[PDB]
Parts: sequence; structure tokens; C-alpha cells
Amino acid sequence: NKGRIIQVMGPVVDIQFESGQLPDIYNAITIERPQGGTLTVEAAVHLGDNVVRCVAMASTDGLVRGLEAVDTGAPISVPVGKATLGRVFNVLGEPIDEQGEVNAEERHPIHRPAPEFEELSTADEILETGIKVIDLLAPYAKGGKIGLFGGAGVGKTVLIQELINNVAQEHGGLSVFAGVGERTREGNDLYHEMKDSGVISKTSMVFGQMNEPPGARLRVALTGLTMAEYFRDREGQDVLLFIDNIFRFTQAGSEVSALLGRMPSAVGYQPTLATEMGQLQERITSTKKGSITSIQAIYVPADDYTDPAPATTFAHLDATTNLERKLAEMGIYPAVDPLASTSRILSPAVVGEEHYRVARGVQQVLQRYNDLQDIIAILGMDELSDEDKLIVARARKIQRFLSQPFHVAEQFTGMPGKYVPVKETVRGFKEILEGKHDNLPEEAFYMVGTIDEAVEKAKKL
Amino acid sequence: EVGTVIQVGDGIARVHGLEKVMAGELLEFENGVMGMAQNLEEDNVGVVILGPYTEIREGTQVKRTGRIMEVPVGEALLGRVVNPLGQPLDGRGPIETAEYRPIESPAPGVMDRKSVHEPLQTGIKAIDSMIPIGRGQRELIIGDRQTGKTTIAIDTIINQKGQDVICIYVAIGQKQSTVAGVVETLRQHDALDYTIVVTASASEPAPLLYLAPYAGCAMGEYFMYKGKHALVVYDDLSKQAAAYRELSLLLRRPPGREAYPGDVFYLHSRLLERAAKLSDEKGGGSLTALPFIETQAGDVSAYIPTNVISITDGQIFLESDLFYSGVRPAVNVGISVSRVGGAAQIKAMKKVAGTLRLDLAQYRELQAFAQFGSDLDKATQAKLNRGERTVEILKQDEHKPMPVEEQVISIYAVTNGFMDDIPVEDVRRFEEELLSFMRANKDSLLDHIRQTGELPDTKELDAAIEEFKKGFTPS
Amino acid sequence: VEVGTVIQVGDGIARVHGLEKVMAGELLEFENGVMGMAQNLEEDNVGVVILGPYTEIREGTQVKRTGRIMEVPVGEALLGRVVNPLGQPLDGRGPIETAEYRPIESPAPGVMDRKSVHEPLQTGIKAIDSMIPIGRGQRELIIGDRQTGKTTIAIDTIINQKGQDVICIYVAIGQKQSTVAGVVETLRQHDALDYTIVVTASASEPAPLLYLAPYAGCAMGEYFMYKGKHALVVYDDLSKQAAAYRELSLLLRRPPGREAYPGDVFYLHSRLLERAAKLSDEKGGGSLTALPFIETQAGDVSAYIPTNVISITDGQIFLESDLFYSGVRPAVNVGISVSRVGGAAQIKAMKKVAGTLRLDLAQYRELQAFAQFGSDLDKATQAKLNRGERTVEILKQDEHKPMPVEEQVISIYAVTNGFMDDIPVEDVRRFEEELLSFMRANKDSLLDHIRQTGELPDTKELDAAIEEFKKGFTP
Ligand SMILES: Nc1ncnc2c1ncn2[C@@H]1O[C@H](COP(=O)(O)OP(=O)(O)O)[C@@H](O)[C@H]1O
Ligand SMILES: Nc1ncnc2c1ncn2[C@@H]1O[C@H](COP(=O)(O)OP(=O)(O)O)[C@@H](O)[C@H]1O
Ligand SMILES: Nc1ncnc2c1ncn2[C@@H]1O[C@H](COP(=O)(O)OP(=O)(O)O)[C@@H](O)[C@H]1O
Ligand SMILES: [Mg+2]
Ligand SMILES: [Mg+2]
Repeated sequence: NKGRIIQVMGPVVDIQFESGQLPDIYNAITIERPQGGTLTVEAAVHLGDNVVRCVAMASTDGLVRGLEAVDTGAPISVPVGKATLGRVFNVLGEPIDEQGEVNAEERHPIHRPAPEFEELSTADEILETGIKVIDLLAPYAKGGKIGLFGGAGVGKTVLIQELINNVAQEHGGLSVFAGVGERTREGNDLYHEMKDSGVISKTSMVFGQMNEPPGARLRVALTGLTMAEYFRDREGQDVLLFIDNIFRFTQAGSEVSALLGRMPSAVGYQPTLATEMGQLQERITSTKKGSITSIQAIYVPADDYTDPAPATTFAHLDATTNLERKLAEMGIYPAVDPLASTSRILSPAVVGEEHYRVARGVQQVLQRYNDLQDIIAILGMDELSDEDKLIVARARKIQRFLSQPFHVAEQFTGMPGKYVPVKETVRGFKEILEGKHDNLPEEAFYMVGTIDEAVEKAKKL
Repeated sequence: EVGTVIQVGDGIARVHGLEKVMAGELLEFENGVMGMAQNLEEDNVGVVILGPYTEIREGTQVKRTGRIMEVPVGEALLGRVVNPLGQPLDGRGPIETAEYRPIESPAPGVMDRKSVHEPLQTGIKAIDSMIPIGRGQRELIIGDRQTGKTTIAIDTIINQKGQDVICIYVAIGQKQSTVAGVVETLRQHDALDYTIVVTASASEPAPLLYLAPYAGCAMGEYFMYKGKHALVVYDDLSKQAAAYRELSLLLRRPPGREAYPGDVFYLHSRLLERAAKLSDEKGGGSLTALPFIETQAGDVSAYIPTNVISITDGQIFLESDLFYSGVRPAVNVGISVSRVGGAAQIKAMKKVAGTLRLDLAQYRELQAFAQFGSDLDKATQAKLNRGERTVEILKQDEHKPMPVEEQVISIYAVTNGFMDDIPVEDVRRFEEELLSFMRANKDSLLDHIRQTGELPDTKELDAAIEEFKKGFTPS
Repeated sequence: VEVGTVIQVGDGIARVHGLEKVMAGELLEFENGVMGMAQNLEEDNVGVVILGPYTEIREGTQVKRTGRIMEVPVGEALLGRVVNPLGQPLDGRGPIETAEYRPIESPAPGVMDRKSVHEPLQTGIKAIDSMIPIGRGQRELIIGDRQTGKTTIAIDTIINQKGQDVICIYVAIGQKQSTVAGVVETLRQHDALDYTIVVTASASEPAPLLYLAPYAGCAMGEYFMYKGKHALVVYDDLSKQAAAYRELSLLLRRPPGREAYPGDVFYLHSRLLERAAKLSDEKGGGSLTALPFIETQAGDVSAYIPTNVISITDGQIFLESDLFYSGVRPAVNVGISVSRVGGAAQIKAMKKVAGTLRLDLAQYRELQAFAQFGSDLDKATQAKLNRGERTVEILKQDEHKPMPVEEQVISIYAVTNGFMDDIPVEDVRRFEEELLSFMRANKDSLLDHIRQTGELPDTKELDAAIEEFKKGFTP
């Protein structure tokens, strides 16, 4: 199924085919380079006169008009299943870790409709992470999207690895990391970081790096998602898809829209902003066979949450995890802001009546303590009422009991990590609020798992 | 009556042939996917594809259907989940119906209507008392994401159980998981058998999101023009407008404010004018509309929100600060309004609620200066104490609609001072305990209201509440 | 050769018939010896961007293929020379004697060819080396308005590589040529020119040379990286490069987007900056460190090109006018500026002492509101303000006066452990200068410990030596 290159204009290639045999939109098309190697290219527009405008997935330098181009007959198709685990891929599904070929039985196409209405889970289900702060105050939901805020050096990668570990240990689900505009240096660091913590073997990795053309960065997330879809649909797993950064997916969309000549929408974004996002996001969902939970780092241009990029991304989020440097500097790890983090499924309907009551109780105490921080610093502790002094006491214990040693820090801290189930997290914080541990010293609650381990640590002090 | 595709991109195709095609005609592509003739040019046709378009290319063939853009209609849709073309998504097989209705259709003219006078009870105290909706009204539900908009419409549909009102939930641009959740919630409250569900999920091509509200409108119109009463929910028109912008920009139509086309107002105005209350001569039927707008950071002065505000007969604004502080439903009393008003209310409710909105608007303003407990003058002290209690009454749990007769008693109780000696934290339990008492023991009073629509004898009612009070233990 | 003929010419672009077999990006020669580059391979012409005078090119002029992608001369012959992006000498000191060439476009080191950045690139600027540390293989953006001190940071950084065995490349895109002559002269006087290559596409040059200038400099530095040596490249600035590539893209009628830039303007910078890296031990251990520049307008860091380059690099140094004019020079916003590599690019001594500087200034910046309330404040916050103003004075630093890291560690150690708390704020900078001349002359065994081990000396010996100096200091 053959074609001739008629035009080359940056990362856009116009290819002429013969009358009856024009590739479908989104089909992969290969061109053998004169210099050696293959350039893969994705069909975008049917211009007429049997021409297709296509978006390149690598450099078009060195191409010549009149070269042969071959329709592969389907979209970009990518390895799935157990052969992907522990490996590092590019957008095309080719391995880039220099560990030879990937002997996978199947290759699935990266473009695909969203799951049918009949296939959908019809009730919100909590995804237990084993991490106290998250499970209690801003729980992750099985079908759902989670927005991961936090700057440099607050614990993003450590947290993402611990989630890979704890989904793998206890629910037996796998993970995929999609680096959308990954910086090559930081891909290399993340590979070695995951190899050392051992989480690598539970995770497929896909990098569409900052130096690749827009097409690559636009579609690399779909490559990762396609791998996760296998583990959901054909091994009934609860799967984690990590995307860093989902803004760069939207930005690559606007870059490619510009080169296709499309009229811009509000704030210069592509007119297909919402639909392009929906085609990615709606595939991340819980079906009857299993679940994909997505955990997405989200850039906010000009600090403006009303900007079309984050505004459209926000419509799909179920939860947020706000990492704050202030907490990291105090030694509270994971450094999750227990007031700023939120979840749509922290409601009595989904977690129990008790869970909700406890979580709101915890947040009330923390909020009050936060309000008194200024008053305490100046007027001192004698100025507070007896009710407030008791709240400050508990707030400080609560704040420490939200910290937790991670399995993936076992090498660095030298202390064993802890998985704490939801039942135990709720029980622990319930008891602190009730006053059952007002006589334990504060250090007892710091870096422990269950409430029982805090009682045990008190004896050692 | 065939044509061939000359050019395609982004779900828009130019087609050679189809010489005899109508403007707005439904077309079928070679692979079963439908389309719509939009532009009749000198020797080609502009066609918008209404479904998956990867398998459509240059050379694909297109058949006319000889039918203007239409949806299947009638009783066969009740309890079914369909897309904007009327194709069943729930996997319970075909939609057996002989009646169709066109997606674009003229609105009832100036002489075909009657003033709205019949209640549509939402079952939500805050709404039915302060922002009353009537049959034939268009009432905008507007607010940020996660302020409780969808739950208002779901609760309203549920409360139409046994009121002989056909409901249509149109889901434009939502996540499909959410839509699956909605149908399941309706099933469990036994509200699905009188409800049609139209859905253009976020992954669907823009033209389906564009058409979804018009399809739902036609489905409800059918019942209106046969003298029955319907309710349509568009959740939401923000995403529909964005989809129509995508479409307009792909056709290179000049952008204006926020890149929307000039006719984006017309998009919503034609839709919402088709909802109405018909005259006695035209059968007396009604179509009531609840369009949704999703604001960004509470900006009600943005382009699309102002358009839809200027179209509808009032709005219910939901505010984030109220929502996250535990005032749910989170109705901003100052901004919200019903242009129909007391006309859409039973006389009992119009009496007890008369000044309720203005009373709470004054409460919320005066609440800023409430730090002076015991120091503040006794007039304002009492107003704040009455206010906190009425706020507690207007809080209301999700999926728990209240009959009108029970709302009138509860609002009567608090507004005539019967909870002034009760702790603020006990007010909500006092209400629940009061109504179970009224149902079990004083049903003759409740029944008066359901039959006459009037308050019972105020002396009998005062006595009955004070009777209940003597068996109530505070904390 | 096959030849081609020029159809149209204007504004440094020609459209050429023929040349059927030409490659995208191929070098072409016009009849009169002027070179060009094939940019757009169109259905019935080739778009060719002219790399020289274009007045003598007309309709009919003939164009020959060369069969070659762009290359530039490379190696040790370029050191101390001033060249254009084609490698031709502009300083008028005759030819560049070199047998080695290298292609201007070249693939970046892949994911497996690298090692985590771990080796310092000392700028000699306290503010940077302590708070925003740069490492060998890092890309660190220098961003700020005009006249905020960006070029002087890079010039001082180059000067500080004297005797560090680091080859420097200053790429000057779009500058006035007099300014570039001024830069080379400043380097000459500080004896930094003999290890520095200077690439220059002045403002009068055709746009394609401004476009290529950074890639030429990159290749010149890559040569040293791939032989296991260490290089530093400065692009001053990428704002003007992007504008030049826009001019070119618009003349070739490639569709404009935000601020009229093409869709691939991000790709333009991302290819460039990813070629700077730290190689693995297997690939020779060499490095190319990059300092790209962005010139903001009115401090708008959210503009299109600035956001692109911020999202590419491994951190940024933001410079502000308000800081500059208040006497904080270099005018580094320490709070907002960032090194994503961090402590990995710092000797252990500096990582230790800088730990406390950061926490001291973070507390200072929070408490700064309370500085007009002098002596009303409690003694804890008073001391935090006094420590803060003193550390600010330490981070001020004269132009063209880089400091060795061993002297920085002592100076930062002094102020962060309280040794300047007794001294007037106006005396702090002289105290530092007098302290270090004392340490060099008398206590060099302590300084040398740091140069050899990279660790702090024994704190008791160090405290004594500073307190010894203090007794001979007069305010
Ligand atoms: N849970 C934790 N326990 C102990 N130390 C942690 C934890 N999380 C992060 N850190 C420390 O902070 C450093 C930076 O965290 P990192 O995961 O690299 O953040 P980011 O991904 O934002 O760069 C880690 O290398 C580690 O020293
Ligand atoms: N009256 C209420 N009581 C308790 N929870 C509510 C109430 N109304 C809404 N919610 C909760 O708030 C969340 C958001 O409400 P929803 O109606 O979906 O808002 P929107 O449709 O504007 O996003 C839902 O998940 C729901 O559980
Ligand atoms: N650290 C400094 N201390 C004093 N003067 C400086 C300093 N840095 C730059 N200058 C002066 O300030 C001006 C800024 O010039 P330059 O370094 O070229 O900044 P830019 O490149 O942002 O325009 C020059 O006149 C220079 O002499
Ligand atoms: Mg909703
Ligand atoms: Mg400068």
C-alpha cells in the first residue's frame, strides 16, 4: 500500500497515494530514510487529489520529495503485556533502554474509542494506597484521575514509586509511567531511581522527551495508556497510570494544531482542546474487568487556574494530592498538605459514615491549629482557651501521625516501610481525636504505621 | 442517490454528488456511521460526521436518507440510554418506535403560550421555597465545578416519581463513568422508568456534543405537544458551546469574544425558547428546562454565562465558599432568583416563604458583623439567632427529596420561632423528629396541604408543634 | 547537480523550480557563490533561505545542489577566535587551520548515554554557586528584563573557568556587533579569551544565520564533550533566535500560532538544549553545560517563548529590575530561582553552609514586612532581621570579580554562624574582603583543606581563625 512524498514542511509531510488506497486517519506510515533508518509518520488530514497530510514522529531533515512511503494499515501499534514490564519505550513502542527487542505476543493500536457504556463500573470504589494521609483525607478512586501538585524536592518521584510498590504488593496491580515532555536527564535519573528501589519490575515506562517533535509528545501518553489497558482488560488488574506532565500533552496538541493550519481558539489553544483531552481521559476509567487510576502532574500557566488547559483537565479530576515544601522541611513525609488536598469520594456514601466523620474531625483540628499559628508565636500559649490548648496538643500529634515511613525509602532511611490499611488509619485518628492517647509524647506518633506502633514506640522513650 | 468523499479532516467532509440532497438532511456513510448535510455548495456538499471518523476517507461513499435531521421519539425511549442520534448505548437492543421528531424545530409563538402557573417541585427546600420552578419555566443552574449542580437535577428527577412528569437528562461532555453513575442512582430510586437519558460523552466528536441538547429537546417536545408535561436537563451548555466553537473554528468561521462564533448566543436561545408552557387551545402541555453553566472562579460576567442568564427565567447560583463550609445545597441567595416566582408555588408555601430570600440575604450581610455576642443590640442578636436556625433547615442531604407539605411545616416551624429555644446543632434532628411525628400522629394537617394547597388552621398547627416539643430531648 | 532555476525572490527567500532530488535541510549554491538552505520541499518548487547577500539573485538565477547537510569547522583551532555560524573568521586574523568538521544538526545523547550530574561548574558568583548551583551537563536558563545583568553573569562565569580546563563558547545571537567586540575585549583583559570560542550572528546578518548560530556553537562544544573533555556554551539570546526563525517560517508561509510563532518553535529550542548533557563513564565522561538566555518584556515570564525555555531547562536564574536598582547586584531573585540538580552540583562544604543560608533568607523574606518596626519587635525576630540584612550584603558581589569556591564557603560560614552579627551592616562587605585577604595570606592551610577534600575544615580551628581576624578589624 504505497505512496510518494510530495511536500516536507518541518514536521509535516504531505504524501500522495493511488486512487482507491488512502490510509485511514491516525494510521502509521513508514518512510525509509536515504541516510538509513525509518521515519514513522501519522496520517492527519485528507487534503484531496489523493494526498494525506501527516504529522512526523521524528526529524524530517534528510527527506527528499518522491520517496516511497508505506501504509502500515493501522494506527501506531505498540507492545503490551508482561514483556513491557521493566522496559523503557518511546512513542512508537520501540525500546530505548538498549536491552534488545521486546518479545511480546501482541501489539495494540494506540488510538481507540473509550470503553462502552455497558462495560462501566456504576459506583465509586476507593483505591486503598496504604498511605495514611491519602486514604484518610483525599482518597484515590478506582476509575479516577488524581492531580499531583508539588515543586522541586518535595517527594514526587518517591511518592510515585511508593504507589507503584503499594499497588503492586497488596492489590497485585501493575503501573505505567508516561513522561510527556520528559527531560532526558531526568528520565535517566528516574530509571536508576526505580531500579534501586526495585519498583522497576512492576512498571512499564514510556518517554516522549523534550527534544522530540510535537507529534511524539502528543501521542506518547496514549502509548503508555495502551499498555495499562491490557493489564486492566486482559488481566483484571487495578492499574496505575502516571503522567508527567499532562499540560505538555495539551501543549503538544496546540503545537501540532498550529502546523496543520487550524484556527486557534481562546488563549491560542487548539480548537480541539476539549475533545483531545476527552479522548485520553475517558479511556482512563474503571470497567467491570478492572480499573485504571491515573496520577497526573499538571502545569498551570501564569498561575491561572481558569486558563483553558488546566480548566479542561480539572473537569476530569476526582482528587488532588498537594505536596508542600513547608511540611517536607519540618520532616513530615510524605509532605501531603492535609488541608489543600481533596477528593470527590471523601463522602459518607463511598468511604463509611465513620471515615468521613473522622477525616472532617482531623481537618477541623488542623485548621484551627493553623489559625492560631500567628497568635501563638506572639501572645504565647497562656492566651489560648483550655479548649484550644487541647486542640493544639492533638493537632501536633495528628500532624505527626500523618507521616509514614515508605518502603521505597527503606534504603535511605534504614527504617522499614509500612503499609497501613484504611480500617487502621481511621481507627488511629479516631482514637487521637477521642483523647485516648493524650498522654503519649509527640515523638511517639512520628514515622510509625498503625496506632499500635505509636503506643509501642512510646515505651522506647 | 449516492455521493463520494472528496476531502476529509477533523470529522468534516466535502462530498461530490448527492445532487438532490436537502439542507440539514441525515446521511449514511458506507460503514454505517451517520452524517449531516450542512452546506449545499455549487457542486459539492459540506458534511459533518456524527460518529467515529477514522474509517472515513477520500473515496468512501455516502447515501442520502431523504429525511431531515431527526431523532426517534416516544414511549420506547423511557428507561433507555441513547446518544444524540437515538441509538441505544445501554445494550438492551433496538428502540421500537414509529414516531420521529426533527432536531431543529420552531418554538411556540407568541399566541401559543400561557403564563406559567403550575409547580415543578424539586423536593429541595432551598429551591422550592426561595427559587420556585414552574412547568414551562427555563431556570439556569450555574456554578463552579463540584458545587452540587448535577445532584440538584438528579434529585429533581427522582422527586417527579408519581407526578406524571417525563424527565430527560442530557449529558453533554461529561465523563461517561459519571453518566453510568447517574443511571444507576435513578434505577435505585425507581426514577428510571419515566426518564430518558441522552449522552454525548467527552470522547465523542464535537458535532454530537453540539446536537445532544437539541435531541433531548425534541424527545421532551413530543410529550408537550400531546398535552403532557416534561422536564429536560442540559448538563452542561458550557461544554456544548465549546464543542460548537471547535466546529465553527474548523469551518474557519470568524471568532469573536473568547473565540466563540457570533451565533453562539443563537445556539442557546433557539434551544431554550422551545421549552414553554402551551395555551389551553394547544393542549396545555409543558416542557420545563434546567440548563447548566459551569463558571470559572465564580465569574458570572463571562461571555457564555451572561448569554444564558439573559435567555432563562431566573437562575440558581451555587457558590464554592458556601459548599465547602457545609451549606449544601449551596444556594447563593443574593444572586439567585425565579422570574416566575409565587405563580409556581402552592399558596401554603408562598405564605410561609414570602420574605425568606430577602430575610436570608440580610442575614448573610449582617453575619459579617456578628463577633459581638452579648454586646450587640438585642434586635440584631435575634436576627442572627433566627438566621442560623433557618440556614440549618435549608441544609439538605443528597438524594433525599422532601414532599411540599413537609417542607411547609418545617419552614413554618422555624420562621414562627418554634426552634428559637433549641440549640443550633439540634435543629436538623428536631426537624427529622418533628416530621416523623407529624406523619405518624398529625397526618390530617399534612393532608390538608396536599389537597387544598393552603395552610391548615394556624392555631391547630401551633398546638401540634408544641405538643411534639414536650417529647423532644435537646443536648 | 541537476540544477534549478529561481522562480521568485524577496526578503532573503527564494522559490526554486527543479532540484527534484534535493534533501530537506540541504546546502545549496547559487550561481554567484552565495549559499542557501532548502527548507520547504513543496509540490512544485523548493523554498530556499538565503545565507548571504540576495540582491544579485533574481528570476532565472541558477542553483546547484551540494548533496551535503550543514557542517561547521570544529576543534582547538577555534579557541581565541571570533567566527560566524558557518565557522568563517570575523576577527581578521586569517584562516582557521582545522581538518575536523561536525554537523550542525546532530542527535542528542540518549537516555542510556548519560550519568546524573554530579560535578560543580563554579560560576564564581556567591548567589548562584550557593543557592542555584550549576553542574557539568546542566542546562540553566538565565532570564530577566533588559539591563538586569544577564550577560555579565555569563562573562563572569567564563572568566572563572580560567585554569579549570573548561572550554567556553559564547554564542551572540542578534546583538549589535560593537557590543560583541566589547565582550571579546573584556575576555581578553581577564585572560579568558584563549580558552573561549566566540560565535556571532550580528543583527545585520540574514535571519537564517541568527537561526543557525546556537546550533553552530553547540557543535563546537560537542566536539570537546565527545572526546571526554568539558565545555560550557552560552546562547545570548534565544529570544532573538526564535524571532529569526519566526521571520523565516512566516516568509515560507508556515501557519502562525501564539505571538505568530510556528508550531515547532518549542522543538527549535528543545533539540538544541537536549544536546547539552553529562555523558556516562562508558561514553567518555565528558560534558556540555548550557546557559541559554531569555529576555523578558516587563517581567512577563508567562509569555510564550519564556515558558517554552523554562519548561526545557534544569532550572532558572531570574533577575529583577527592582532588585538591581535597590543595590542587590547581581540581581538574583533567590526565592523564585531554582536549580533542579541542586546539592549534587556542589562540594560538600558548600552544601553544608548553604543549607543554613537558605533557611536564614526564607525567614528573612517572611519577616521583611516587620523591618520598619525596628526595636518594637521581640528579640527573636529582631535577630532574624539582623542576620538577614547581613547575608544579603554577603550575596552582593562586584562585577567581573569571581570568587573561588573555598573563599565562598568561608565567607558564607562566617555570616551564617553569627561572626558578623557584631558588625555594622554597612561594614559587612569590607569585612568579607579584609577577612579573605587575611585567610589567603595567613590561614591558607584551612582554605587548602577545602580545595583538596571538598569538605569543611575542623570547625574549632576555623572559628578561632575568624575570631583572630576580628580582633584586628576596625569599624
Ligand atoms: N518519604 C520520604 N522519606 C524520607 N525522605 C524523603 C521522602 N520523600 C522525599 N524524601 C527526600 O527528599 C529528596 C527529594 O525528593 P524527590 O522524590 O526527588 O522529589 P522530586 O520528585 O520532587 O524531585 C529525596 O531524594 C529524599 O532525600
Ligand atoms: N446536598 C448534598 N449533600 C451532600 N453531598 C453533596 C450534596 N450535593 C452534592 N454533593 C456532593 O458533591 C459532589 C459534587 O456534586 P455535583 O452535584 O456532582 O456537583 P457538579 O455537578 O456541579 O460537579 C458530589 O460527588 C456529591 O456527592
Ligand atoms: N554585579 C554587578 N554590579 C554592578 N554593575 C553591574 C553588575 N552586573 C552588571 N552591571 C552593569 O549593569 C549593566 C547590565 O548589563 P548586562 O550585564 O549586559 O545586563 P543585560 O545583559 O541583562 O542587559 C551594565 O552596564 C553593567 O556594567
Ligand atoms: Mg456535574
Ligand atoms: Mg545582554
